[PDB]
Formats: sequence, C-alpha cells, structure tokens
Amino acid sequence: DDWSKPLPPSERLEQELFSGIPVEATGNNCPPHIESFSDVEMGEIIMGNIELTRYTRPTPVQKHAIPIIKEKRDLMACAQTGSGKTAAFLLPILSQIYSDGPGEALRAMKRRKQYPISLVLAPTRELAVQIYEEARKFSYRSRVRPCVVYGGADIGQQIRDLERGCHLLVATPGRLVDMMERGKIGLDFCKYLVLDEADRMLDMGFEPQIRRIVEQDTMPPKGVRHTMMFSATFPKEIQMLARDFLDEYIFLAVGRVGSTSENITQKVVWVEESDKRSFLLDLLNATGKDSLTLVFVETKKGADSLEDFLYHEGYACTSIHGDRSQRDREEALHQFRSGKSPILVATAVAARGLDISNVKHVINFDLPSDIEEYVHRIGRTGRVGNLGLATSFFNERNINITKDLLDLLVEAKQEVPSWLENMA
Ligand SMILES: Nc1ncnc2c1ncn2[C@@H]1O[C@H](COP(=O)(O)OP(=O)(O)NP(=O)(O)O)[C@@H](O)[C@H]1O
Repeated sequence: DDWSKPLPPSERLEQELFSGIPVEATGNNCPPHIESFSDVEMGEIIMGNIELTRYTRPTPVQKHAIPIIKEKRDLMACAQTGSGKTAAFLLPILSQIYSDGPGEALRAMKRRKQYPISLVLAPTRELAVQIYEEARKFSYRSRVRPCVVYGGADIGQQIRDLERGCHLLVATPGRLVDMMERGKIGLDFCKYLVLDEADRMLDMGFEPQIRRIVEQDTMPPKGVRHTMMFSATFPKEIQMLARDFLDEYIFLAVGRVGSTSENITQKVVWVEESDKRSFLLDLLNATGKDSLTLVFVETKKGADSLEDFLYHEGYACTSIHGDRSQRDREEALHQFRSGKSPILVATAVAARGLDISNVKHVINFDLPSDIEEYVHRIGRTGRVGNLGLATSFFNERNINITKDLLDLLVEAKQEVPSWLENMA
C-alpha cells in the first residue's frame, strides 16, 4: 500500500505515547542547516507527530543533523547528552522510510525471520529503551513498527516481539548478534544504520560484535546504506571506526569535543601490592554508602580473593568472574543496580558487553598494561549530568604506562601526582 498516508488515529494510543552556541561542520557539499522543522517537507506523519510530541524548535544538533541526514549523507556527530541527538536521526530517517515506502524487496515478500529497514545500535538497555520509546512517538499513525532488544533480559519474549513485524530495530550489539545466529534477524535490506553513543559501546568492549554486525555479515556496504554515528568523545579508535563505517561524511560538534571523559574525576595514587587491600578499605569507608562502586582486578584468582576479603570485613559485595558459574550471570549484575551489593569486583574481560549501570566510583585496584584499556574501564562511570570518580592504584608494575597516563591526565585536565612526571 502507501506509507505517506496516516492511518486512523487511536486515542487510547496518543494518551500513552504523548504525556503532555557554536556548531562546526567539516566536509564536502554539506547542505545548509535549518530554521525549523518546516523547511524540508518531512511529511504529515512526522510533523503531525512533531506537534503531538511537544517539540517546538529542533535542537542545535537536530538542526545541523536532520538536514544532512535527509540529504542522504553519512555523518559523525559529537554532542553532550540532553542535546536531542535521538530525534536528530529518528525524524529524518523515518521521514524517508515513509516517502520511499517499504521497498521492492520487502514488498516482494509481504513472518518469522525479519529484515529491518533501519538498525540502531545502542550501548545499554536504558538508552535502547529511550530510543525505542521516541521511535514509537514518531511512528504513531504509520505502518512502521519498531522493536527493541537488549541483553540482561528474557530472549524468548523478544524473539516473539520480533516475529510480530519489525521495520526499525533498536538493539544492544550482543543481543543482536544472538538474534542473527538464531536466524531471527537479517540485515540484507537494512538501509539506515545508526551507532548511538559509539564511544561507550567501545568502552564496554562491543567492538568485535559491532564489527560482526556491520562488516562480517549480509549488511549493505557503505555508499549503499546510509550510516550515522553519534559520540560524546572522539577518541582515535572512534575516528578509525568512522573511517571504516562512514562514506564521505560531514563532521558535527556542538560543544567542542573532549578527547575523553569530561565528567570524571581522575585520581592516581602510589600503592604497593601489600597495601592495596588496606587502601581499598579506606576508599570504601569514605563512599556515600548508597553509591555504587566498581572494582577492576587483573586475574580471576584475584577477583575471587578480593571479593572474599571484602565480604568478611562485612561489605555488601558481589563478584563477576568465570571461575564463577555462568548464571550467577546477571544475579551478580542484578544485585548491583539493586543496591543489595553496591560493590562489584570484576575482571575487565568478564565485564565485556555487560550493562553494568549507574556506577559512581570506578576503582582500578590493578591497572591494565595499555592506556586504551584504561580509557575503557573509567568509561564505566555512569551519568553525564553528574560528576563521576575514577581512582587508580599504581606502583612499579605499571611503569610502562606512566607517559600515556600522564598525557591523558594532562589532556583531561586532572590533578597530576607530582611523582608521576618523575617516573617519565
Ligand atoms: N526539539 C526539541 N525540543 C524540545 N525538547 C526536545 C527536542 N528534541 C528532544 N527533546 C527532548 O530532550 C530530551 C533529551 O533528548 P533525547 O531525545 O533523549 O536525545 P539525547 O538526550 O541528546 N540523547 P541521550 O543524551 O543519550 O539521552 C527528551 O525528553 C526529548 O523529548
């Protein structure tokens, strides 16, 4: 049929969905930015819903982003959160899908295995749900049916949610890979790809999964598909990712991009191995007892030992490791956001692809051997809006990383221990 004409409204539905500065651009032929949602005939379903959704003027991001996207041009955008980046890609993407129609491929087959027209990859359940909920707002009265899947939840209901129809898919990388291997999702006709919060997805170690999804499967190559990345920070691993996934794109930054962090306090202390346990105890005693704490250690043997130690000195802690049985799983995780056990001891490898959310204090009991992993770990601080904290224990075992750590601290505008320079 037709995908520009709105469907009959449902009043049951609207009450559900609808509860009441410099900018830099870098690249060829970047189409001029925009006044108001009115320039570019998005189409009725969009502004129909735009007025429903309280949006009055697009956001600074939404405004350099939405036209670039509508003009079939890849982009790499940097913006702090609360900047309205979600609607920035959802609005124009969905607008196109409404105008162009499902597409001859899908049509030619109109259950079970689904082929999404658009794939949005998100780091966490919380953000994935967020994107999903606004997708519903802007797909209301359309024949586009969005879905969301994520880890740390029953896959059975998700699978069945998929089989009801899925044109726009929001997903955490680990769960999407699970769906593909199960034959539930195919990317053969995916025409729009979005990596929201890319830097964080890399911090949690989703890169192998993301490269499985994009590069190693049936997903249309760049130039054919339209690809968009949104990232707070812009590390080198991220510009390499943009190099590999994007095609002659436009670069956007509203506030100027910090290389990393900006909402984490960073504190390095010299602590001999002999003293780490006592030092940790002091750190924890100063913790706002409700605040969640993540403790990284090097080996599993070390993770079980420390956690054992903490539990007997009477702390509510849990461990995630791999001498551990696989479904103690989220049980450890699930106790973490519960506040039942505000201290989680873990190895970096055992925390790969785990949505360890709302962590206020990250403690590197042991430091990794490269600065890139160090960036990954302190990346587990939670919210944007609220300053987070990263304390690292350092000694002679960590000599190799002084200069990298020193440069990072300087570029992050953090206090530099006066002995650290002397070590380099
Ligand atoms: N043009 C707009 N006018 C008013 N409010 C808006 C506009 N665009 C988005 N918002 C609201 O701003 C809030 C935060 O923006 P959102 O759509 O979540 O993107 P975002 O916050 O930049 N991405 P993230 O920070 O990771 O959550 C939401 O409640 C949106 O409904």
